Amino acid sequence: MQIFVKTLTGKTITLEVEPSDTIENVKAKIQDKEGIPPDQQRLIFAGKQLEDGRTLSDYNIQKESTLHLVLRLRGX
Amino acid sequence: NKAHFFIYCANPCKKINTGKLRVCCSECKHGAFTVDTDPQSWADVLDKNKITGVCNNVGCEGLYAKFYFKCASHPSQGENDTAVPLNLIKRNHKKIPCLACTDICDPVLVFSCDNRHVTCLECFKNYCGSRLKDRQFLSHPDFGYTLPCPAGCSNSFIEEVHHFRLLTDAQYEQYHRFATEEFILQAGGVLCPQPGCGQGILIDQNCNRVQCSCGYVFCGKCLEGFHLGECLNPLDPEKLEKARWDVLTKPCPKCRTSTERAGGCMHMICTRANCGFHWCWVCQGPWERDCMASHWFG
Ligand SMILES: [Zn+2]
Ligand SMILES: [Zn+2]
Ligand SMILES: [Zn+2]
Ligand SMILES: [Zn+2]
Ligand SMILES: [Zn+2]
Ligand SMILES: [Zn+2]
Ligand SMILES: [Zn+2]
Ligand SMILES: [Zn+2]
Repeated sequence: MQIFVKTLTGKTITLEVEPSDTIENVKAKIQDKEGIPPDQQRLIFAGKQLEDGRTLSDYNIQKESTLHLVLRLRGX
Repeated sequence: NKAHFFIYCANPCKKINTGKLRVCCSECKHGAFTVDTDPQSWADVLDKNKITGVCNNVGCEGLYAKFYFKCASHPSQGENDTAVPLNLIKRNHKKIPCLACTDICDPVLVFSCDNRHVTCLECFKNYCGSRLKDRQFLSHPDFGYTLPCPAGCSNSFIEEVHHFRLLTDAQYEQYHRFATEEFILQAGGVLCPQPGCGQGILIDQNCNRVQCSCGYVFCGKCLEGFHLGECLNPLDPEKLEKARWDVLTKPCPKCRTSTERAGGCMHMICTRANCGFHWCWVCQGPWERDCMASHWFG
């Protein structure tokens, strides 16, 4: 299935993904498309920050639904 | 219309429909699993490892049941095809009016408050639509951006966010964005003050100098250009009480005796001496396999 990753900027990324994919695997797909380090990536769905350990199916995230990408900036 | 399960079907229906309840082995995920105790509430279905049983897959030593759902408006495609349970949506079999417009609608939305207030779906749309525009949704630490009962009752927060799929797609897309924005704000994070860029940034605990992805360097505390030092500068109780979810008898198909529903389960065994018939409360006939799928409880 494909999901959307959207930032509050308005930039939208399409990701071919599986429900059994961990968020960590999703982050890698974003880095492969935008170069953003996973350490600076943080995905939020319905106001909940997704943890890398859990998968997409655990959050009942459906096809053609959108995750939100928010940056984690340090140092105032 | 004998369905008691409502789901959201993303593909291919992209809408809310009636749903079929299924059960498989929690261990090996094979559809052949026999349940020992019928589900009586949504907690039996949603909570994990709550009901034991037997797995018909040879060799498998699994004990617990896994309940999932399918859309009942399109033929299943693959074993992976599943739907999301919208547990708060129920059949208004009690003919309970809405707390807002006092209409006897069907189906309805019943909040999980200790008091179980009831709303029709249209009022629910208007309830969410209004409270979204006024940034009145709460930013829950466990459930995310959500809403409680309109009466504001304890422990009534919506947990399955796909209930908001009852809303317009524009509102739902807005719901998620607002969800992200106030997630940032509640987490101590910041939103880039730039007009062209309102990036969501999770800054450090004590960070003044924030530099967004757009390159703009601004103050985290006052949201202005970066600097040093100090930053310069309606519910009617009459309606609500009547619109309350929290006597009724039906004859047995095998002996015509008067029977009352004990719990939430629809699978009923006649308590009469001569007749131990397995029958369904909804169909007023014999307990079939589709009764499990269409209306096992509720
Ligand atoms: Zn469907
Ligand atoms: Zn099994
Ligand atoms: Zn109403
Ligand atoms: Zn309430
Ligand atoms: Zn910016
Ligand atoms: Zn300042
Ligand atoms: Zn009987
Ligand atoms: Zn039935």
